[PDB]
Amino acid sequence: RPNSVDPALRRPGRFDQEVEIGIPDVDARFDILTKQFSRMSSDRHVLDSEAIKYIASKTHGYVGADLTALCRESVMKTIQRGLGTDANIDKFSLKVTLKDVESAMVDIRPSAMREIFLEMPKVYWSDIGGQEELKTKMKEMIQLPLEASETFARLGISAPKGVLLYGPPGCSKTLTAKALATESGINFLAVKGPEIFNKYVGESERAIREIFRKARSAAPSIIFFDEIDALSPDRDGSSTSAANHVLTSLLNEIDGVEELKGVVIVAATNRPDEIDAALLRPGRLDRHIYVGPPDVNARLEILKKCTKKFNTEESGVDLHELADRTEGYSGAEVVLLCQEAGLAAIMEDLDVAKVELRHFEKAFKGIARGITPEMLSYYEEFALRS
Amino acid sequence: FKLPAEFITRPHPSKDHGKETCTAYIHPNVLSSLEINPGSFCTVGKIGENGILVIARAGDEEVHPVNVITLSTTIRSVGNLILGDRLELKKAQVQPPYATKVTVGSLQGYNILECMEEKVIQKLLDDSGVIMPGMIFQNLKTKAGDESIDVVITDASDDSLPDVSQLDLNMDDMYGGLGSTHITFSKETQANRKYNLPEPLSYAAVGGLDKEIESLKSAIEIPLHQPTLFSSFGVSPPRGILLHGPPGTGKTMLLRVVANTSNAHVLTINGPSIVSKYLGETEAALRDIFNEARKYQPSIIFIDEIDSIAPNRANDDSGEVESRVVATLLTLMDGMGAAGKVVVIAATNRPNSVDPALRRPGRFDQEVEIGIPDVDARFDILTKQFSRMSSDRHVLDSEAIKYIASKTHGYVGADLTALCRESVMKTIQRGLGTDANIDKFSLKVTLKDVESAMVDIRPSAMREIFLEMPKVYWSDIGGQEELKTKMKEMIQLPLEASETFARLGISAPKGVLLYGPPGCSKTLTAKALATESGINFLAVKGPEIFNKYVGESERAIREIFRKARSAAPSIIFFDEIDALSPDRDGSSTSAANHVLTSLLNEIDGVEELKGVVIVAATNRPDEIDAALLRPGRLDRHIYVGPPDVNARLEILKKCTKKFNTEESGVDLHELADRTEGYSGAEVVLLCQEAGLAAIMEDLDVAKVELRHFEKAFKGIARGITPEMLSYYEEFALRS
Ligand SMILES: Nc1ncnc2c1ncn2[C@@H]1O[C@H](COP(=O)(O)OP(=O)(O)OP(=O)(O)O)[C@@H](O)[C@H]1O
Ligand SMILES: Nc1ncnc2c1ncn2[C@@H]1O[C@H](COP(=O)(O)OP(=O)(O)O)[C@@H](O)[C@H]1O
Repeated sequence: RPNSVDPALRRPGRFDQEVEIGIPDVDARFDILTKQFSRMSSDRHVLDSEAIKYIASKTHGYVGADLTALCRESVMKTIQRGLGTDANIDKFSLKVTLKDVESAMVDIRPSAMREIFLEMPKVYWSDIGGQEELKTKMKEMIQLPLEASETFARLGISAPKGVLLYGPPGCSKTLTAKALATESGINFLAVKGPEIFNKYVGESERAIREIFRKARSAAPSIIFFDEIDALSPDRDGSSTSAANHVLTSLLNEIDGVEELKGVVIVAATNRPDEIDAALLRPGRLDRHIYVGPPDVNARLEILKKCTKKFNTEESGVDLHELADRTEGYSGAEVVLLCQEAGLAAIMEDLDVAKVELRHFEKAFKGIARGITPEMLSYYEEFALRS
Repeated sequence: FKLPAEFITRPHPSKDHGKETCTAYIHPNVLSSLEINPGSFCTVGKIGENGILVIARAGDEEVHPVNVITLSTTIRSVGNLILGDRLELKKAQVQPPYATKVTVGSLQGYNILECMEEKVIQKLLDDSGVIMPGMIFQNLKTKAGDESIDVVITDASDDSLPDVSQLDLNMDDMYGGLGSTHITFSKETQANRKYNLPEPLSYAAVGGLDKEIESLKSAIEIPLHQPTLFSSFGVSPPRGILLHGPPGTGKTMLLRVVANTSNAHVLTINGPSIVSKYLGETEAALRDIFNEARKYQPSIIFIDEIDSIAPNRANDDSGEVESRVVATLLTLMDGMGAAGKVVVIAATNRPNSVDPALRRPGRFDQEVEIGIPDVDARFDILTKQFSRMSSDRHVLDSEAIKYIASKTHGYVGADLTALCRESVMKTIQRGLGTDANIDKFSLKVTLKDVESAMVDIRPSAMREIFLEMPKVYWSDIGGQEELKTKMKEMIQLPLEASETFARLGISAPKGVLLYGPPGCSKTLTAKALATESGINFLAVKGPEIFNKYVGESERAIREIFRKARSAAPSIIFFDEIDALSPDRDGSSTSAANHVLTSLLNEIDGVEELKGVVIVAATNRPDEIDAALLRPGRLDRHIYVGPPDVNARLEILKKCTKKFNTEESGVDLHELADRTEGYSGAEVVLLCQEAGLAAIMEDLDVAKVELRHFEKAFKGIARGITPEMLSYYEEFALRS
């Protein structure tokens, strides 16, 4: 670390030349992997160019030492699998394949020790149900920065890089971020809010600084937060100085004498009035999305998707009357209702190819929406006030 | 002027016959320095155990270095001389008079050999030396029938004037070609307990950890015994294996066993003894040790208590011996050998306190975790321990061993060995006190002394993350059949219909909530479910995880969740959830909020735990945080209210089993009808009070009568109120 170096050495009269070797990118990692494979030659392995490219793309934050460790652990896993299964077969017969490498990179844990910006899984569009306005704003806020940099430079619009996601819990608040991680293809990173708190004091600040530096050096990406409602409230409720330090560090990173045009920061919150006034200021987190409960069409799509495994035609349900009746619920509520209906169907005679209407009615009667109109009124008041 | 201070042991090369007992390849300048005739005996100080093994000395071919010497694998096995022990050179003692008996043992065999004996005596004492209490040699080749048979000479009865002589060598004078007194072959005796020579403990003694035994076995003969197989790939093998776990699990006995079972050279370090004021002395010593290890291809490095040697960066910058040693060790073990055959064994207590730089896949990609033994492992350990003393020294049925293993829930292998030690202590002291010095062999081991041993041991592992609770069957169940069927279906879903869930996409809610009276029907039901389902059970209490320190509860919860996930699909149950869920109402500290958020985002957040099942039982559900009571997780709700008539009848019959129902005159129905709704705990208390009243009259009683029941019913109140039942019903209907 150059910071720990004595500034007397760090002088233009002494050390005017500085050589910095940053973290390898996708191209450098691919080159290193190709060189390593050429080093051990094609006798001991069979790897294609697309396989190496896929491995390099998957290892977004790994380093050359990490790549060598991955290759070594894949070698041990292949050797032990061959010994266990093939009963001491020829070494060159099994050589190196891709499944052992995938298992090794899954089990090795990513390069960032105790990282908080995790790589959450992806899911395709037809598995996503929600309103079209949120999807339109989604396409808005992804299409503007990627292919409007020149327009912003010529027009002075720049990038606000601030979007606030407030809405009822459990209804597609993080679904938009998940679909964005799937569709965009850019390296996505997500933080669980309460995970930032640890027993040690000061570790959170340095972890945030190092992960922000990694995001800056890892090409323009998108940054998303799961539940900022655990760190934002410091004046409404009692909190330690660590939370205030985290809040002011985040404020300085977002708009404190620094600008991050490449990356876009989006924050998702459950309670709308627990965000601190300093954090909720013009210039940051400007965009606000209602992202309320799913409409009739989204609920119908979710019901059809859940009933897709079952036989909808001979079950007698039109997939629309049930959705109309189940109007006060949400996506998660509909999902759990379908799960309970399936459980009631399977508890009768084990495997079933359908779900009965009486079982669905019983499940609906048993379960409750769990959502109160006063919270919706509070959300509306917050929307009008902001 | 050579001044040899320490010596190193090394196997005799080329095998064959040669000397094979009196090789003694010591360089001639060392022979002249000690001023002792080469054609005489010699001793290898081996840092202690004075007397050693007086063995005739010889000379080398001037190629053997001074540091290493040859004492023959026979003497290595006899004295348990592990390759790597520090040695010293001392002059020979007085010659012994003669031999008296000498008798073979014929280890690991059924004896009665005759056919393949073929006059062993000629080959038995054709070699020089041949100490009569100890010898081990290869089977060689006797007639047909190949196979492997070893001969041991355990028992000894010769008399030596100096008691310093540990193994009392004797002269050899046999008659043969190509007899002592009264032959030599007699019986298949084990190692004699009169002298009690050290034994080469193997994997047979270690039990209950076989699953990791195979893992360590693979870790030890992938790089070492098969170097060409790994070198065929050319990616270099890891040079370090990390062993960690709670103290007392037996890492050192295990590393000792794996060192003894391997004939290759090993390196051991005292640890803090190396630490010294001089900055470069430690570096030079470690570099010399590493160079010596590299010079001979078969070498294994053992580094015990490495945590103190390698402290964490942020924990403390103490000074003196510090990160410079860590850096030089990294640069060394990552710098010399490309393929080689070298492994470093690191033993530590707390992996977190160890340097994270060491805990990297680049050098320490192999991690070994040795958890505390479970019921099966403890039972195996006890069975091995009693098999060590065999049936001659004690008699105990396997049922008693299983009962003791079930009773011992938090004990470790060291704890069990101790427990046996004070069991023997209690037996000895009781025999001395009562029998007045009779032959105590007949008394042997019983159950009363062992029970007193569990009573008086008071193990220090009471505060542990793994807990076990006594098991009950369906007979002890008092409840309604509706909830029984519900929980049976719930437990049968993930274990049986996993493929149905996968194909239909229904999956499992993995959340069960049990709200009921604080009396009973939760803990006992959980006990019986654990007993019958056969799935691993973890008992976690509410106030137990709460302590003065802030953040320790979160770390403990994360650790227990991780090891439960990695310890096969198991059910997780919390005894008290109301002690942590209310945070806004009770103005709880940040630790409780962090714990609640962590459990919320781990039960059904970012990751799905399909294998494990989460079940919760608590009281007063309305006081908990609304975040936990959210749709999608813990959706299942069971009334689990007061027991019905059948449940109370069964409980009363079970409590009255020790009594005579027909003699007491009670019909087992009117009492339950009267006390139909209070609780089950008060029923148990009433039964205990009635029994106390019955035994108050004339000590032991063969019956309980009805007056005692009436007095117990009148004296003991209910303590239950309709308003809590109304509140529970209101909560049930609102959900
Ligand atoms: N699985 C086991 N098999 C046999 N003996 C065992 C086993 N586990 C523990 N022991 C006994 O434990 C005793 C001491 O073990 P040892 O001192 O090596 O523990 P350790 O786990 O390395 O120590 P610590 O964890 O406290 O640092 C030995 O006498 C040994 O017989
Ligand atoms: N089509 C679907 N089928 C099944 N599960 C889904 C589907 N869409 C979203 N989910 C689940 O719903 C969750 C949505 O999270 P969300 O409720 O937005 O977070 P929050 O609780 O912070 O509002 C995701 O974790 C995802 O696993």
